[PDB]
Amino acid sequence: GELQYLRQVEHILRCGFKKEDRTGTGTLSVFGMQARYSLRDEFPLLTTKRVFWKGVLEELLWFIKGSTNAKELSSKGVRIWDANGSRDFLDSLGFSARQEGDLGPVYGFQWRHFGAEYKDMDSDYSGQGVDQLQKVIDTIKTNPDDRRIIMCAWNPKDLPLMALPPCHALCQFYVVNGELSCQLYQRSGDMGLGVPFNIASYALLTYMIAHITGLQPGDFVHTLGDAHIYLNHIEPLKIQLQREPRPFPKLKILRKVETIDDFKVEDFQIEGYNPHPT
Amino acid sequence: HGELQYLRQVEHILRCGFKKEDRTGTGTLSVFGMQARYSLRDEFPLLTTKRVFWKGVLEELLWFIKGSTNAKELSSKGVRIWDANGSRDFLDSLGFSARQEGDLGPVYGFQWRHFGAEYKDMDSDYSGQGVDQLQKVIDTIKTNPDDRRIIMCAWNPKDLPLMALPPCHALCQFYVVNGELSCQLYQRSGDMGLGVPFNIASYALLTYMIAHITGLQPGDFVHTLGDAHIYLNHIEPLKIQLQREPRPFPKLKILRKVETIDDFKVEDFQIEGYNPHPT
Ligand SMILES: O=c1ccn([C@H]2C[C@H](O)[C@@H](COP(=O)(O)O)O2)c(=O)[nH]1
Ligand SMILES: O=c1ccn([C@H]2C[C@H](O)[C@@H](COP(=O)(O)O)O2)c(=O)[nH]1
Ligand SMILES: Cc1cc(NS(=O)(=O)c2ccc(N)cc2)no1
Ligand SMILES: Cc1cc(NS(=O)(=O)c2ccc(N)cc2)no1
Repeated sequence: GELQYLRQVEHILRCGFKKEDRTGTGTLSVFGMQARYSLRDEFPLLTTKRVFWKGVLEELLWFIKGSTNAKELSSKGVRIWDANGSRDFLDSLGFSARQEGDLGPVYGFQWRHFGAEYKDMDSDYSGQGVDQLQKVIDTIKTNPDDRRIIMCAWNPKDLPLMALPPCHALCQFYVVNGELSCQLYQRSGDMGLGVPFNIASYALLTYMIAHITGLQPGDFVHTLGDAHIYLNHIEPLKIQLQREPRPFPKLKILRKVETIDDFKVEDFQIEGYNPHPT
Repeated sequence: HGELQYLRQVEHILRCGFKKEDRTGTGTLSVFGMQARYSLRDEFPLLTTKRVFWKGVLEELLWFIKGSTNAKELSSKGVRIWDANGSRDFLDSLGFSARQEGDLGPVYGFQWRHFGAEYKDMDSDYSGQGVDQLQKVIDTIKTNPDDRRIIMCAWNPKDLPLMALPPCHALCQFYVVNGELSCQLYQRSGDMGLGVPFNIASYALLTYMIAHITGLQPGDFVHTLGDAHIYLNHIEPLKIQLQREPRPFPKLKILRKVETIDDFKVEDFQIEGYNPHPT
């Protein structure tokens, strides 16, 4: 399973093109890649380098409750978003009137309130917009054959208000033989840092919705747009390709949860996770 | 040959797909998640193991580009693909009895050109309303080709109930390197035996058109599928089609220097050397 992520890193090193980027540092880049990670009795937390699993779980819980407030997640000891909610960064984009921590209408707003008129991170959006997360869950229960089970965070109208455009433009869910699968469209992926994390996020989400829907986790299909490696991270990765992968951990949910909103941190345990050091 | 990828995908579905049902109850063999890369360098991926309705491809795309959501405006060009979904009965079944025949709702033409504006009807004037995604994409390719956010999104959860059909082509993304423009389509649902060859041609063409406008060379079309399926009653014709050897892809020529995307006309295009197997 992890071989696919390794083979993808190798491919970019062996066939990617040099491509400048917004940061001016430069990458090796391939456009268009796809990998399928089984979720059947294992969880694809990568072993050839440690993934910040606390961040994955708490960020997803943050997403689910609809929050666009970087402080709400920082208080969990996960600071991924803090720099994009900083005062100077928000002023850098003309959001002087904004409060620090207000990320705009990012994933939380889009997943729970798509199409609603955003104001600030403290506003009350109850009943406003499309609750895509719950629509997906209802459709899985009532019509698992549906080929439109999509959750879309890419919102062209809200893009100017987001602190940064979402990398995870949309995901699609699928059911056959009582198995729940998920395909992520990730428009831009840093193989050295973001991507192993993002694989965890959406595999976790698939586990959660399969639990709520009475289904088994199936496959997680990861589809990349610009899949890249920053030039200054080539040497760490070449070392990492050398390290042989140890079997994927497993994920256990310690109690029968009924709604996606009822999940909490202590309902999840990663057992068997032996990553290589870095 | 790039058509071999399509053929291997068809074969993979017949050998490993799962017999899953669908909304029409007809029954399919289905695989969730596939990807193919069709080179666009000095050839056009118009499939040869079965003829593709190229006229339909060109006219539909031109219809999409000028923002239309009236099925009759495409029908009047000889392309009847959308007519059934704008019929009187079909519109009345969805709850659109106050809509004129042919009013498909905020489908692709509206989303590409006016994303976020309030849909009234097909004859409304939407000038300046919503996000012009198609032109934003063209602009970004020119001013900042390294950008990793060049996306055109037709999936609009707010507008979905207003549409005659939910779009199969949720979004596409463009990419520039080495003076070459590539395109990835996320297609949520794909009939391998009818729509898919057509869909591959649609977005390859769109890539040719936007490359022309931005002074770039077509690179790759990357085709990504969610539910890739074959209908049970089409298994036998496809398995005969799989033993046919593909002929070289035709070439597409653009017969004139065009400045803006709105300025393309049907006569600007010529498919040369298209020799598909008969049926
Ligand atoms: O969940 C995420 C978020 C960001 N990135 C990486 C990819 C890019 O290197 C950078 C985002 O920059 P842009 O694609 O917007 O230019 O961060 C990820 O890999 N995963
Ligand atoms: O451009 C298109 C439009 C439709 N279809 C096929 C896919 C499905 O077989 C059917 C659409 O029905 P749903 O995916 O919404 O269920 O038509 C395509 O392949 N390409
Ligand atoms: C915003 C924003 C940045 C971001 N980065 S990321 O690439 O997801 C990431 C993941 C883990 C760690 N430790 C750092 C960064 N995700 O959202
Ligand atoms: C409506 C509607 C159907 C549809 N399917 S399709 O795949 O575009 C298609 C292409 C050619 C033919 N002959 C029939 C259908 N796209 O929009």
